[PDB]
Amino acid sequence: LTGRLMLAVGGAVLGSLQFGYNTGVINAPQKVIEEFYNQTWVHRYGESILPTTLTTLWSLSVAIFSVGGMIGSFSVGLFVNRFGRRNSMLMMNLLAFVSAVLMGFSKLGKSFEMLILGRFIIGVYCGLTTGFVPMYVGEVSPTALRGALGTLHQLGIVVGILIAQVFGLDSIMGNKDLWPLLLSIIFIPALLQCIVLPFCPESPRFLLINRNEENRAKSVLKKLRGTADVTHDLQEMKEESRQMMREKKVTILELFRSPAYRQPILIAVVLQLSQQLSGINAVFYYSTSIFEKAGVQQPVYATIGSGIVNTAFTVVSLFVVERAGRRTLHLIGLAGMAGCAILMTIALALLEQLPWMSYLSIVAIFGFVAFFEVGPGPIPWFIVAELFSQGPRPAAIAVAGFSNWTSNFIVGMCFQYVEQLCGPYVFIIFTVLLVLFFIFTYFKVPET
Ligand SMILES: CCCCCCCCCO[C@@H]1O[C@H](CO)[C@@H](O)[C@H](O)[C@H]1O
Ligand SMILES: CCCCCCCCCO[C@@H]1O[C@H](CO)[C@@H](O)[C@H](O)[C@H]1O
Ligand SMILES: [Cl-]
Repeated sequence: LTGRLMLAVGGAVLGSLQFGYNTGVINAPQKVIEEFYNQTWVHRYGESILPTTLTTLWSLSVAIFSVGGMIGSFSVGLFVNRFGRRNSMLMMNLLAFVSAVLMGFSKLGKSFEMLILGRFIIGVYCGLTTGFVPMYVGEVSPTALRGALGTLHQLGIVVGILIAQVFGLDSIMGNKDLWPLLLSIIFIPALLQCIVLPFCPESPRFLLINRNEENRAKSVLKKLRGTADVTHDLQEMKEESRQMMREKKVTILELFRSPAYRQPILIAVVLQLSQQLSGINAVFYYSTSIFEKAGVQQPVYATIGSGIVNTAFTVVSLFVVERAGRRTLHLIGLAGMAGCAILMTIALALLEQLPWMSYLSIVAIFGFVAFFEVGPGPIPWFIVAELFSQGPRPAAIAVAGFSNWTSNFIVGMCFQYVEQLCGPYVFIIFTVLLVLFFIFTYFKVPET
């Protein structure tokens, strides 16, 4: 709208791009980084790395990111209310630069420890970012536009996944020599945000409420909203303030202890479990590895195809979530992912008998990814926001986010263990989970 509003949102969702890039960058170059792990292991000890050790060490490098994300999401409120939304985003680029350097120089340092540490730290940054950007974009934008502009967060997530995937081709940075730059290149969005943010406005909601500077809030609203009559924005921020002061902010402990909040927080947690325990990130962490075992032509291209499908259905989901009930779209998603995970299993199990089953795995994953963005992707966050009023809602989101990261960790840390143990029957484990989550949602989850 305004122009200065574009700059503020644009500089904010760079971190959304960061969130997606760091999510799906470790997929395509698994084999070349695993080779480095082995090359390091023989350099230190003289023997080749054990295959199960390489599985654990590489799983940890993928998963330690989620351990960091749980901590950062948990620390969002600490930073956002003390330093502001804009200054916290600026400040936290320190985390991105520290992580780019640890991962960028891990090969020079011959240290998978550095890489794992960098993965942990860039995790903390992303858990903080996925709290910062929605708040800032939501508080900086007009009321009529704050809904549409909010979608740029998840748009930047999926676009950044796609960029990391494309950058993972052997033809560019996804190879033996340039994979440290592939992990390290996040400093370019980071440096770019450090330059833009000092020119972005602080949140008017933050200046008016958290710091009690009405006149500075008014001045920022004047720049964000070109017209001089910003009293409607001021009154709404005051009207939202009075409504937010009507309820006492429930703590996490109170949420679990109160029989009035024990059931709604159950629906919210299980719905976050249903998003990650669907195995969505088996795809975005390991699709290149699983496509290779599926005999796919060129796995990295099939991976990129999933990220293209992921972006297309994220864009498609934005126009469908407000045209159907949360309950229906979540079950449709869980059901589609269940069938695609079945097709994935029959293709994996009939590959030795039929070579063209490699193409069926590409179709299974494309639809597995497609059904996710329409249901299990966004909907767990819709119900939790509509299950709770302003009083308990912050604590409920914090608990939801901790359930998300925790089950993300489980998949990314354990998928390869149950892969070398179940073979072509790994995705039935996801079908069994999806089906349980399906009957749970059919019985326990109300429609909002
Ligand atoms: C480079 C590391 C990250 C730096 C982030 C902290 C910036 C500290 C200064 O903040 C600014 O102080 C002014 C004077 O009090 C306020 O007018 C303004 O609202 C506030 O934004
Ligand atoms: C302020 C926005 C609130 C609604 C957000 C809706 C979009 C949620 C998308 O889910 C994300 O999908 C990625 C793959 O696409 C996964 O890798 C990631 O683990 C998962 O969390
Ligand atoms: Cl701010």
